[PDB]
Amino acid sequence: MYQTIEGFLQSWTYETESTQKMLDVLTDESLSQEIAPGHWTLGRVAWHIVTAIPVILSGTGLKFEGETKDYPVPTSAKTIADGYRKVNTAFVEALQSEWTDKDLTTINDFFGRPMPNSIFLMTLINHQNHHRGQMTVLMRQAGLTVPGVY
Ligand code: NI
Repeated sequence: MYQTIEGFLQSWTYETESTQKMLDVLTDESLSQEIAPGHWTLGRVAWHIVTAIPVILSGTGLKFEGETKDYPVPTSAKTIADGYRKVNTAFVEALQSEWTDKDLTTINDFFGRPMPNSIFLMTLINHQNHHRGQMTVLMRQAGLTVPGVY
């Protein structure tokens, strides 16, 4: 759980700052970097993170602007990094406008299962962190300098 909105934003601020720093280092060339033959590229991993914000939060009913389709993938790393900045801002703006601490207990539907809003939010962070973990290997393999996390 998360008892409070500000408590979540202290966690969320570290996560977003860290993710944005990595996105900011990506080059257009690096986006083609692959996990393996026949597998996802770095560009797709990165756009999946961006699009995951509105997708994971959709069932909470908290409404804000943001692309939700992770295909096709942008070809410019500036679109991806800026996309993340944009949608994070719209998200955090909507949370601060519409929710107070009690809203974290409201039960909503997460793709079929009912869960409190706080679990949506826990899920957002965990998902993003898994995929950022992936990005770090691929960034290294693309010859980029990875800023640290944890
Ligand atoms: Ni995923």
